[PDB]
Amino acid sequence: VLVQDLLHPTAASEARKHKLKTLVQGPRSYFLDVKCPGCLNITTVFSHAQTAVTCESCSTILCTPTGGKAKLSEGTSFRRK
Amino acid sequence: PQAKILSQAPTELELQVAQAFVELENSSPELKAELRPLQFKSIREIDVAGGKKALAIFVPVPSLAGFHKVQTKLTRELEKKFQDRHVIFLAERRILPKPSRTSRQVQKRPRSRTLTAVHDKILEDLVFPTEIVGKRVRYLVGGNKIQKVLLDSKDVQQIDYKLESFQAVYNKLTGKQIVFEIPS
Amino acid sequence: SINQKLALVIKSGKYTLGYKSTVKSLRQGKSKLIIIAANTPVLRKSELEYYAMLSKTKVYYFQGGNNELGTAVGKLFRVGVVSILEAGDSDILTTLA
Amino acid sequence: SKGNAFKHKRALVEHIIQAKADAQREKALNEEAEARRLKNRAARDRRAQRVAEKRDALLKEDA
Amino acid sequence: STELTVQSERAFQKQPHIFNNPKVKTSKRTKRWYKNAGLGFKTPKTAIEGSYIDKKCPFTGLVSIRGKILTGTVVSTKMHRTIVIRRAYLHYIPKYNRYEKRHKNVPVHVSPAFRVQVGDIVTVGQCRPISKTVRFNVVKVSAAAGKANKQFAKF
Amino acid sequence: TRSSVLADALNAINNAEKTGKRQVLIRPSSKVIIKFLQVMQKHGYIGEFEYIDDHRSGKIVVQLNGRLNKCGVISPRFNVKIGDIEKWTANLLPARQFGYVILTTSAGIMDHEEARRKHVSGKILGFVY
Amino acid sequence: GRMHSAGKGISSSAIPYSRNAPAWFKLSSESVIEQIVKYARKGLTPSQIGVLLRDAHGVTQARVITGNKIMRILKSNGLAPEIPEDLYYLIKKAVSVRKHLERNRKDKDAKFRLILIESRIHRLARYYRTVAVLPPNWKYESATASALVN
Ligand SMILES: [Mg+2]
Ligand SMILES: [Mg+2]
Ligand SMILES: [Mg+2]
Repeated sequence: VLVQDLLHPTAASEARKHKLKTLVQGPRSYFLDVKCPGCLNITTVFSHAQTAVTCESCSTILCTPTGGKAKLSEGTSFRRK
Repeated sequence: PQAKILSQAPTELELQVAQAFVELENSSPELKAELRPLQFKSIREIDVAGGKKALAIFVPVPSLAGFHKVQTKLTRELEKKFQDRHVIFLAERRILPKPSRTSRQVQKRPRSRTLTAVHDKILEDLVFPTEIVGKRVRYLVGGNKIQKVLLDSKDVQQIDYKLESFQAVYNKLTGKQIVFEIPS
Repeated sequence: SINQKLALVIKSGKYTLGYKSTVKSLRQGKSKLIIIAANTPVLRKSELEYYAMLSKTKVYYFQGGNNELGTAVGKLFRVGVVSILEAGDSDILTTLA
Repeated sequence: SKGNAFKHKRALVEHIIQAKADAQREKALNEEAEARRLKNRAARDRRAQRVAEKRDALLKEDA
Repeated sequence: STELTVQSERAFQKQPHIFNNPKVKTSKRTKRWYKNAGLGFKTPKTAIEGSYIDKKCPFTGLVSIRGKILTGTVVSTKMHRTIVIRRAYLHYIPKYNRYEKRHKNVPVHVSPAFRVQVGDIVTVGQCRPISKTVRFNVVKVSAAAGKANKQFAKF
Repeated sequence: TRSSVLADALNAINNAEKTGKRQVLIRPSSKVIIKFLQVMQKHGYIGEFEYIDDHRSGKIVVQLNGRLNKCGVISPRFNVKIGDIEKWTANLLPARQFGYVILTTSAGIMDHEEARRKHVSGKILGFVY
Repeated sequence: GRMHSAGKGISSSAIPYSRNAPAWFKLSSESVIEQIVKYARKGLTPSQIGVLLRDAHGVTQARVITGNKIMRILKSNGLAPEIPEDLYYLIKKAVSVRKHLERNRKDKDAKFRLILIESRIHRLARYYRTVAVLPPNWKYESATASALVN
C-alpha cells in the first residue's frame, strides 16, 4: 500500500492479529469472578485456568482444563474482572 | 505541630500547607493510621504557562504508599482551599551520576538510582491516579525529542485540567518536552 | 504420585528405615504407616503385616523392590521396610494410597 | 594406600600432616565466616533494627 | 608461611648477613630483614611476620624487581615456589584486518608470602633469571571474592 | 540468532525504500539504531522516526522521504584510523561529494565528515547515501 | 528455535505492559508471600506455585504484586532446593528414559533422545556452575544420578 499509519492501526485490525504481533504485545486472557451454585463466595478464576480450580464450598470443579480457555462447570455464574 | 509534619525549617510558603494539613485533619474517622504519621519533605513552586501555578510536594520514598491511599481526597481538598493552583505529589528519589572510566569505585549504582528510571518514576507519580498504558518518543526531523504519554481513559476526569500543568512541571524538573494523549 | 509423597515425608517428616526399627516402632505404637517393598520375603511380610494388625496401622505395598524403595526415600542403600513415625507436610497419611 | 603412591611410612606421615594442616585451615576460615555472619548480621539485625532504629529516624525528631 | 618446617633441609636456612646475636636478647627472638620492592607494591604482612627464608622472594630475598610488570592467569601451582601464568593476547593479521587469540605460558617464582590458586589473576614483575626458564616474581595477587559463597551446600 | 540488531533495522529500511513505502517498523530498537537514525535524520535521508516503548526493547517506525538509496552496516566493526577513513569512503560511497560513512567513536556516533572536523576515529558502523 | 528439534513454534505468554496491576486485586502482597511459602511447604515447584496463584487466586504475577520473584522469595525464606527446578526436571526425564532403555535395548530412538536430554543437562549445569548457583565439580553422574531425583 506504501502509505499507512503504523502507529494508529484500526482496533479491528489489532483484534484479529496475534497477541505477540500487535504494536505492543499483551494478553488476550482475563480473570473471572465466579458464583458457585452452593453459596455466594468469590473465587477469582483465570480464563485459561488449565486446572480444576476449587472453592471451599463446591470442592469438585469450578472450571475444567481444556486446550485453551477453561470450561466453567455448567451451573455457575461469572463476570469478567 | 507544623514542624512535626514538615521535616524542614525554610521557607514561609509551605508552612501554610503545613497549616492546611493540621486543619484538614478534623476528619478523625480517616485520620487515624491513614493521615497522621504521613509527613512530607518540601514544596516546589512552578509557574504553569496557562496563567496559573503548580504546587509540587516532595515526599520521602518509603512514605509514598501512605500518600497514595489518601491522594485523591487530599488533592481535591487542598485544591479547593488553594484555588488557582494544581497540586501534585513527587517522590524525592536520589539520582547518582554514571561512573566514569577514570573514576574510582563507589558501591554499584542500583537501577532505581539511574537518571532514566527516576525520570520515568517522576512521570508515574506525576500522573498518579490513572495508569500509563504506553509511552512514545517522537524524534523530530529538526533534532528535537518529544515524549508522548498514553493514559487509560478511566478516572481521567481527575486530571483533565492538570495536563498542561503536568507538562510544565516535568519540563521544569527534567528539561525534556512531553505531551499527553488519552486513547478512547 | 506415591514417590513424591514419599519424598516429601523424608524431607519434612519423621521416619525410620529397616526391619528392626520398623518392628520396634510398631511395638511402641509410634508408627502411622509402614511401606513394604515388593521383594520383601513373605515370612517377613506376613510378620510385619501381623504386627501392624495388632498395632492397627495401615500398610502400603510398594510396587518395586528394596532397591527402588531405598531410592524412593533418598537413600542409596537397600531399604526393605519404611515406617512413617509422623508425616510432615506430606499427605501420604490422608491420601488413600 | 591400597592404591600406589604412598611409597613408604614416611611418605604417608608427611601426607597426613599436610592433610591435617589443610583441613584445619579450611575449618578455621569456615567457622570464622560463620561466626562473622552470626555476630555481625544475625545479632545486629535482631537489635540494631528494633531498639534504636525507630528512635532517631522519624519519631523523636518529629518533636 | 609461619609454619610447616621452615628448616626442612640439609642446610640451615637463613637470610644472609642477618646476625641473630645470642648475647643480647631483643624482644623479637628473630631479626628479620625485609624491604619494599618499589613501583607501588606494598610488602605483604605475611612477609613481615613470617618465618620463611626464600632468597628469591622480592621482599625478603636477594632479588630486585626491575623491568617489565606483567599480568596473567595462574594455570599451574604444582612446582615448589614456582607457578605458570597464562598471558593471553590478540595478534593482528593485516591481510584480513582481523585478530587471532594467542597465548604464552610464563613460569613465575611465587613467594610463600603469597597464596595463589589456579585461576587467580596475578601481577608479576621482572627480576634476574631465577632458574632456567623463570625471570619473574609474583608481586601482587588479585583473589578478592571468587564468587564461591553461593557455591556451597544449603540448609 | 539475532547477531546485529542494527543490521536487522537497516535491512528493513532498505527493503522499504525499494518497495517505495514511506514507513517501516523496526524491532528491537537499540541505542545504536537510534543514534544511527539521528545521523540519517540530520542529513535528510529519513524523516520522522518514533519509538514505541513496549517494556521489552522498544520498536521504531521511521518515516521515509524516498531520498535514501542504500543504508548498510559494516560487520564486523573494524577498527578505523584517521588515514583509513578515506579508504573506507572510497570503497562504500558512490561519490566524494555526498554520502556518509557512519562511525562509532568515543566522541560519539557520527558520520565520517564530522569525524574529520573533530579529528576523531574509532570503529565503523555503516554507510548511508 | 528449539535447541534440539526442527520446530519453530513461538507459543509464549504475552505478559501485560503494566508493572502495577490490575487494580482489582485486593489481597495484600504479604498475604501472597505466606501463601507462596504455604504452597512451598506442600512441596510445589516455583512454576507450580505461580500456576496455582494465577488460577485459584488472582495473582497474575508474584513480581508485579509482591516485591520480587517466586524463587527469590523461596531463597529468602530458606526454601530453595539443592538444584534448580528446570535442571531437576531434566535429570528426572533422563532417569525415566534410562530406566526405559534398560528394559528396551532395541529402542534406538530412546537412545537418541537420551543424548539430547543429557546434552541439555550438561549445558544447563555448565551455566549454573558459571553463575555459581551449583558448586564447582558438580556433575550429573548418569549412573548415580537417580539419587538426586528419586
Ligand atoms: Mg535445532
Ligand atoms: Mg544447535
Ligand atoms: Mg521464531
